[PDB]
Amino acid sequence: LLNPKAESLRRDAALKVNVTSAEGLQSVLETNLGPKGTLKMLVDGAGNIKLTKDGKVLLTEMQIQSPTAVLIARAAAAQDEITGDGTTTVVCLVGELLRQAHRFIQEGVHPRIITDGFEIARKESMKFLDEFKISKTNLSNDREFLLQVARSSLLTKVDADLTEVLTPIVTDAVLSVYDAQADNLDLHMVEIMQMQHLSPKDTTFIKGLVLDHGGRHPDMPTRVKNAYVLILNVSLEYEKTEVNSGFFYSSADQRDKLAASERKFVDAKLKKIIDLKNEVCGMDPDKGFVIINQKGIDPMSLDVFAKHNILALRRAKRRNMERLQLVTGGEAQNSVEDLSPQILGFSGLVYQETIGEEKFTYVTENTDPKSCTILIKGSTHYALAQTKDAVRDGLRAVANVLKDKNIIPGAGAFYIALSRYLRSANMNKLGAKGKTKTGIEAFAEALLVIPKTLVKNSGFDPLDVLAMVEDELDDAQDSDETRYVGVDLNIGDSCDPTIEGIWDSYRVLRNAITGATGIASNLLLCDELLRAGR
Amino acid sequence: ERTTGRQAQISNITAAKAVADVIRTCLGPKAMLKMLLDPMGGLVLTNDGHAILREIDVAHPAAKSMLELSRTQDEEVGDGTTTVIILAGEILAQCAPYLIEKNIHPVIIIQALKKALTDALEVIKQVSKPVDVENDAAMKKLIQASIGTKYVIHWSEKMCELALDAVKTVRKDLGQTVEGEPNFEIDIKRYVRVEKIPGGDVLDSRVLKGVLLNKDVVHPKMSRHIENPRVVLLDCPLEYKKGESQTNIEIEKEEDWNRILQIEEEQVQLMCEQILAVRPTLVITEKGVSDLAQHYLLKGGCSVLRRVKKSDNNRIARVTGATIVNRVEDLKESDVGTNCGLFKVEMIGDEYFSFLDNCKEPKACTIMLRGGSKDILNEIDRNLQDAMAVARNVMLSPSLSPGGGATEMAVSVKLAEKAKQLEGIQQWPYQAVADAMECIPRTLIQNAGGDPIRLLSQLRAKHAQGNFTTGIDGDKGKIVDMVSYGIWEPEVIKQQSVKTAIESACLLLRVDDIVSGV
Amino acid sequence: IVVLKEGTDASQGKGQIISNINACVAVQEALKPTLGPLGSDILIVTSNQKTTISNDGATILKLLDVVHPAAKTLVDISRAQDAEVGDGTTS
Amino acid sequence: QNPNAGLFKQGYNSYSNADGQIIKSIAAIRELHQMCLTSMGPCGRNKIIVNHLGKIIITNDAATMLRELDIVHPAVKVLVMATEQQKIDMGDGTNLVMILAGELLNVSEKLISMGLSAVEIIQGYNMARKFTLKELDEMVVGEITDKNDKNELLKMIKPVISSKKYGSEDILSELVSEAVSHVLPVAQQAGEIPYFNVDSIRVVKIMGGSLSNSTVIKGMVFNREPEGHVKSLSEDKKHKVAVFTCPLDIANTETKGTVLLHNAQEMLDFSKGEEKQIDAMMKEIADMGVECIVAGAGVGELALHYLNRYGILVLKVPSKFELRRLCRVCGATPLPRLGAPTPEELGLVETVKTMEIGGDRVTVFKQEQGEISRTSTIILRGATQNNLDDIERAIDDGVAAVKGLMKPSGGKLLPGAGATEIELISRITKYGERTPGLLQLAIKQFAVAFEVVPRTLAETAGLDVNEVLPNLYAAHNVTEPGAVKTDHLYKGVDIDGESDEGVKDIREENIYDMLATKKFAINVATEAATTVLSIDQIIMAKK
Repeated sequence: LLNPKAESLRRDAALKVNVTSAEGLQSVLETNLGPKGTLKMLVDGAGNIKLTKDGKVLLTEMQIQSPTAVLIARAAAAQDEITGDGTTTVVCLVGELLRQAHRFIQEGVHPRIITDGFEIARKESMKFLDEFKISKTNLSNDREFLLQVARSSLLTKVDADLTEVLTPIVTDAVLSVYDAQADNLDLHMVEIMQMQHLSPKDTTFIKGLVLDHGGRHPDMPTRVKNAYVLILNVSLEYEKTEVNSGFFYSSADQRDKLAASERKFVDAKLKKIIDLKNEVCGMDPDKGFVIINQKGIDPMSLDVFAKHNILALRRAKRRNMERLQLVTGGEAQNSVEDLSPQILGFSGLVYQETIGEEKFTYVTENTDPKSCTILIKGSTHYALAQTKDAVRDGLRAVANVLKDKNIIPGAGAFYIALSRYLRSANMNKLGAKGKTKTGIEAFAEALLVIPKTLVKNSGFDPLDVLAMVEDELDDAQDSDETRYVGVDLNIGDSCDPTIEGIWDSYRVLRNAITGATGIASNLLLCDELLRAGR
Repeated sequence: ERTTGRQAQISNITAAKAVADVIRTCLGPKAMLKMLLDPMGGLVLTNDGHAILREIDVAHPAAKSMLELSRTQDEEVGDGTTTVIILAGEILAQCAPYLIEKNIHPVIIIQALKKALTDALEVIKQVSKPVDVENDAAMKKLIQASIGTKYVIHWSEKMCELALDAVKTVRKDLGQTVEGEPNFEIDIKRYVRVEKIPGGDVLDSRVLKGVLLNKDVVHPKMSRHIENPRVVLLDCPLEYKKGESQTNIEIEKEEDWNRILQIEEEQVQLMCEQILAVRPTLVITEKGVSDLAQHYLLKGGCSVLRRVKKSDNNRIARVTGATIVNRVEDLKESDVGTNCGLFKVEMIGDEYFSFLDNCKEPKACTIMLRGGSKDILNEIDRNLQDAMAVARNVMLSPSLSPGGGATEMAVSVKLAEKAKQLEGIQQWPYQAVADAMECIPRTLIQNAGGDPIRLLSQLRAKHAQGNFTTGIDGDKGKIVDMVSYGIWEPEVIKQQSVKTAIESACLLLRVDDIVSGV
Repeated sequence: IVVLKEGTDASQGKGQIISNINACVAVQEALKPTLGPLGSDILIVTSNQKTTISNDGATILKLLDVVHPAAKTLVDISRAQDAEVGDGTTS
Repeated sequence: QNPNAGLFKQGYNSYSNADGQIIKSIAAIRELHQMCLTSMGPCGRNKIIVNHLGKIIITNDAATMLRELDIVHPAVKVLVMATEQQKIDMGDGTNLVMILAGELLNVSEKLISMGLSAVEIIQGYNMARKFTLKELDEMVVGEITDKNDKNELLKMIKPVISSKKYGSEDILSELVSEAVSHVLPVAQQAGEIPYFNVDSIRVVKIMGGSLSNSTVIKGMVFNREPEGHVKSLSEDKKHKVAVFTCPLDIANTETKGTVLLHNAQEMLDFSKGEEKQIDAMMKEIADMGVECIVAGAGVGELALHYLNRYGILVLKVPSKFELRRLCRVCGATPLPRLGAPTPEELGLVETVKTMEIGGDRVTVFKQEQGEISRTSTIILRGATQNNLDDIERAIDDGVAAVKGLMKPSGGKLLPGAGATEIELISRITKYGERTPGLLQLAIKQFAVAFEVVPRTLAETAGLDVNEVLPNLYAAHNVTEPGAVKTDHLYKGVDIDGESDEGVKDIREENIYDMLATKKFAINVATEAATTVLSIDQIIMAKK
């Protein structure tokens, strides 16, 4: 029953290849799970190296041959637009769900029976999550907790030494842009900027913006305690006539004097700019004056500005000009003819940093910058890439907690406790079917792939860490107390995640469980593998 | 190149069995998924029987016939796509031992199949139950069956109402001994046109009774509505008037161009004054309208719409009452817009509309769909079409057939008993249909996860001794009554399904030779 | 899935030193008959299709242009002798 | 037919952790480890490099080799990038990172064979690194005081030149120290203003002769000849120098400006015009007192005739970098135009003359006891092509290392010749022994890697490591009159080539390493080693 130039898998082979493919993808990405996981290398085929642990990066930048694993990779990657994290978790859950389902299918359990059991477990799992979570204090001033959130996110991605550097940077950068009166926040208010010639441990938080083009005169101020900012769109390069003209001279003296006569047009504009400076804290102590001109500035006029203790920047990018208007509070002057103090903004400490190859201008300490900058440093591409991802991952982790006050103790406490819950509730309720229970049992066991994979990577015995957690949980249940028990991936024994400071996000756990259940079900329900024209 | 004889017969049945197999497990509320690998490297898991058959390449002409068969089913009845393909294939499979091993000539098998169709159609009627296709509430309960687990299920009262008003408007509900019974002729393809307009929400959908134009006018800014409309439908253009001669206008001297413009100005004004004699509110001209003509008519407080084809005016006249005339001097004082509440020129989503609705139903309607995005509008349109399809299928005949495999099982049992009285060579292939019908209740069991023999045997016993309304529970896999578990389907689906399935089998059984050539 | 060379050659170890010696001796063998007032002449056919006949070690080695990366050291040092002294390049 | 499991990504054969990807990656690195292993030390080995363009060079420098190698395998690229880190903001340590990082991986494999995970090994290495970096702070004996004295410079420059060129160390040290002492200002305790760019010292070489006639020029040496009639300036001081970027010929026109001739009189009139305009431009130059003119471009015949009549030395310098460097000698600013070298843009040179170096004539812009240049030029000679080219590199390394003497305690001196490395072995081991649990396994092996330096130094010197190493260890494993070791902080490898036995005191030859170089290498080498160990799989894909 087959047309030429086509192929199909009709018998159970369709399921074996779907499970096998998923098992492959699992066996790769499981090694990236947890702070003790390994680091994957990507080669772009052109000779460039990028290193990452991030599930989304691994799935979206690596090519996959197995058409079934492609479906898992895409569905898991979609989580990036929903939670921003948990991609590796989903792949691990899907793999083990298909492993456990396969074990039962071999016994004659129809894929539908497992699928329905998964849906029953999913609905009860969401109930468990809602009762398992802890409500976070609604105060945004809780820096101590927010550090724990950023730390937990960073430890997954960096070498744990950069965690000490990045943790306060992620925490304060997000809290700084967090709106007052307990409102929402947009983490796009934090600029992610890379620079070279410094070690990755030098990554730093900048209160304001950092500009690329600096001053180009040796007498430009190095640092000004407080300055007014002129936002100017008018070119200060040597101007020529707008109409047909020329320089007609009988002597070298007349030649240059005629050129100077046209140059006076720029000097007149400079006078109005300098006169403004003279009016607004002209000679006041501990004051200065900064120009961030959108257009070019003549080397002649840079000499003028430097002599007047003015820090003159030129050829600013639009993105900097628009942001600097917001940060400094000034307005863009389209014509020097209307120049007045009303144009000026204000900034605090303004200074330039000199790097072997580049200069960077800092416009920090503003009344309300409504923006932060993080400077990600390194000597290599892969070092900058890994650190950049670690910063963006932390910023999303903290922002998600500030938006969603629901926090869940981590270190596997959710997944082990949920597995125990489902096993008990299923027999207490019996609300599915005598055979459907096989799907729920498969689900409850599959949940343990996370605490098992987390510890497998740590190098501790996966069998003891589970038993130890079970022992402590049993004591809590017999004592009629609430106790959150996880695994300490540094010691190997159990721990209370709420003392260690290991937290998961509600959004991540909610969608990771729902997604993995759907993905595994979509593969289990596949009756035939069709191939035509390929 | 060429395949003949039993090799052609086996090839035709084999290919048909393959196509049926492709979607065999895609039937039922618990349909399985199918992984389709695209030549371009992608893949989908769709369980949509239409897409699966569409997106799979076939070689054998017999398989291509089955693909076109499904297209025919879709045009005739809004459902039954997969039932026809599965049944048609199984019939050919059941005819296989008779065509090849028993050496029964195709002409005998085809004749037996035609008789099996006749008997099967009568059985489907016998097991049906009536519905009152005049009771809107009863119809809403049936129509919702096509809306469940769709986005718009939360507004299903509006989706049903639109389907009820649209179908009943076009339904020919008549019976007499003169013209005869139309059998509730319904056309939801052309006479219920659906249009998607940005803005609003699902509940804001409306049904129009009249004509809606999308053509813009000379002055987009017009009174919100006209309470006393008068519409002019005129062919003659409003431009320089020429005679019946072949005389051309040729101007060489620059000063002489004024002679033609001055003549046109007088002639155009006089034509426009004749139009304004009847105090219109909307003037529609089929030919061109000169710039001067647009000003002469507009300045009087009247909308002007130029270059409108006769095919539009013929419909506009039915809902406005305006007479279509050739010459401007043929316009009548009776050209009015009475028997109408108002004409509306409201712009929706920065798009101009002209609503020519009145108090009459010109055997047709148009449905306005509303929504906050194109995605919402598309979901409303697709889901409404399902509501209209099932509304048509039910209002086409006041009868439902029991689902869950019940009807197909009843046909099998009744054909098997009828076979006992059908002495002769035809008795053998006749049974082929009775066995083929089982492919539906068998598939439902296979998806449920039960034993295809033990559960079917229980079903057959229930039909043999009990009622014909016994079927398979989609969720539990148990043999249950379709009275408690309604699962009722419009009879037209079961009648067309067995009709088209057997006819297709009869076609391929007739082909003992496939010959290439141009 | 990765390699280190993609057509990049490197050879290291004592065997390379001996290999360098063997190639360098070959140059000596080309020039050894040119030593002395009764030294023998060598026939070199150049790419320009002209033939050179000489027992002058400097002429011969400059035209030989041994390709081997190590033996070329003998060419360089002979040219140094030819520039600094003007004779003795054979020795 | 043969099935394979685990390979589902574009059909790649990509080894998992259980397949020994780490061990296989290290094996690939070992090929480069051995290549670099024989470079370190005063007796290091040479390598022949055949550039794809048909150029054969010999060098001792591992970094040169690594840049000339086409490195494909990512496991090696990690260490090659680490080498570049030693080149950025540091002038030494290339061999230290390549050799140490390889050995750290080699001993890691010994731990992997035990069943000790890459995570446990990396964690131990990070601890041993932090311990190592702290211990180095206490090994300081002396310190460079940044007085920029010739003798203080020689103390550092000599061991830096060593291991790139051996046997000429004292000659090259004088050449670098002299040139460095020329460009360095006289100052003490001044760290606010940076100075002494590496570019401040140029090296120039001519084929022929030997270093026995090498010298240092207080100024720039150009390979271009005095194109004009005047080949040298007088013995007077402060010759005014004009520098132009515009070619010394008739001015052009931005738009068209093409002259067409139809009549004989027009030819005469335009010819006189151009000659007068050029004279006016050459006259205005001379009228400012200019005695030497430097062009960034060519010179017209008429300009030569007028510049000759004005007695102006005509010297072409086509290199934009040489013109920028000329601003550091005479101070002149290149004129974007022609015929108006404003006096403020004129420079001053005391002497401009032609000199014969190696038989080749060059033009020199210099000063003697006055108006002293901010640039220096080191003059090398040598008849052998391969040797002279490498000597030039030795000069650059000396200058770069001096730059390493930076405000943040760059002057801290530790005993070299492996003495620091040996003491680290003892101290790091004790750190391991005091550390509980599996961490001690990697900390101890971390120490083991550090014996590669006294081993390599012995091997390159022709010494039997099996006698030198236990003698070095016994030399540091001694009884001292107190908790703090004194006399036996200075026992290093004796790079002599002698027969019998023994060790040598750092104090005998003032062999010291810079702390900044050592601590930097310790950071880079560990990061390189732990980076490779963290990679348990390599996957290629379209980006």
